[PDB]
Amino acid sequence: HIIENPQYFSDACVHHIKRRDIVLKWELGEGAFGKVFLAECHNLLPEQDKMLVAVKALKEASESARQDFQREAELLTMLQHQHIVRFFGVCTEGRPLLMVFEYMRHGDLNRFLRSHGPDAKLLAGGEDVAPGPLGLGQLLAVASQVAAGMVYLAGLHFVHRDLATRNCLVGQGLVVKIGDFGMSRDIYSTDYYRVGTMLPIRWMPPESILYRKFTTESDVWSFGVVLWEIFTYGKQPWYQLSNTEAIDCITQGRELERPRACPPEVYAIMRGCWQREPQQRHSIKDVHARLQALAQAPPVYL
Ligand SMILES: Cc1cc(C(=O)NC(C)(C)C)cc(C#Cc2ccc3c4c(oc3c2)C(C)(C)c2cc(NS(C)(=O)=O)ccc2C4=O)n1
Repeated sequence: HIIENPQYFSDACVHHIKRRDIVLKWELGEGAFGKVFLAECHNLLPEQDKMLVAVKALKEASESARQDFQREAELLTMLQHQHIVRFFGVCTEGRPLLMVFEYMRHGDLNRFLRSHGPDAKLLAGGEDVAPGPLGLGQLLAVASQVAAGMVYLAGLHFVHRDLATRNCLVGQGLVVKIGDFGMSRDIYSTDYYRVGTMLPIRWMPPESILYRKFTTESDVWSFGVVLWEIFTYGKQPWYQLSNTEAIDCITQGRELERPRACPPEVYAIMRGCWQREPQQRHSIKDVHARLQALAQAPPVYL
């Protein structure tokens, strides 16, 4: 293989994990192009010679696929922060290619929210969470932490483009962190519009649908929808409507209704996120600060 293009040396110090140090216990989740496993990982952290981790096994077929894998591994090494799920490294030794993340006890935020909702067919609960509905303060803490993660991404001129509760993870003590899923889980497929391309239509603003534009202000719109998700306990936006009908709502300026468990003060934040003009939307810092204020002193609501 010979060099015939500009070569950029500069790179992220991506941590490589030996495959022998990863011990797969069992499958946690599955998608069309990947699996998530629970695993024990040796020699990863000090004085914690053994620890539980979430291991993504990704089916990267082409050379282009493995380039995307390396590109992503590079970005996640750079983007490490407090409300972003912790990425420990990769295993490109053999096949499949693995990405190692921290174990988040309660899984993704959508499934978590659904399991604590009023319409939950079974009660989910543990040592850290009470079965059934969460507190208003707990709901605000969740949103506030997600917002905090978005502040950091916006600071680095970085757009998620698929900000939704399904891509947020929930750990012990109800610590919420932003992650992502490229594996196309069969559980969250109706959340994406398919033609020929996969678009999270119901979470996307007018400018993305109409003009194909995505900025940090588009993530603010998407966060407003996450806020709606949280206060409906993981219900799908426009759940009655089809993908095209939902596109009609967003492009005609028809907004999501105030949830049953949502105070007007919290709905005002959502409405602020859903301004048609991106420049007219509140900054993610301003949204975060307002959520954090409300989390310290939750409003009274019936
Ligand atoms: C490419 C990529 C980018 C990023 C990322 O930061 N992007 C930015 C920086 C935000 C843009 C993040 C990621 C990831 C990840 C990740 C990390 C941990 C987990 C876990 C799970 O899924 C996970 C995914 C599932 C949901 C599968 C799980 C289910 C359980 N189910 S249960 C209660 O036991 O029934 C238990 C635990 C977990 C779990 O820990 N990937």
